[PDB]
Amino acid sequence: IRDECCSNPACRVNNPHVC
Repeated sequence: IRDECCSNPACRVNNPHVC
């Protein structure tokens, strides 16, 4: 299991400074 939600633009927009 692995996902670059950190670098992910959508993830970053949805979850800011979460990573």
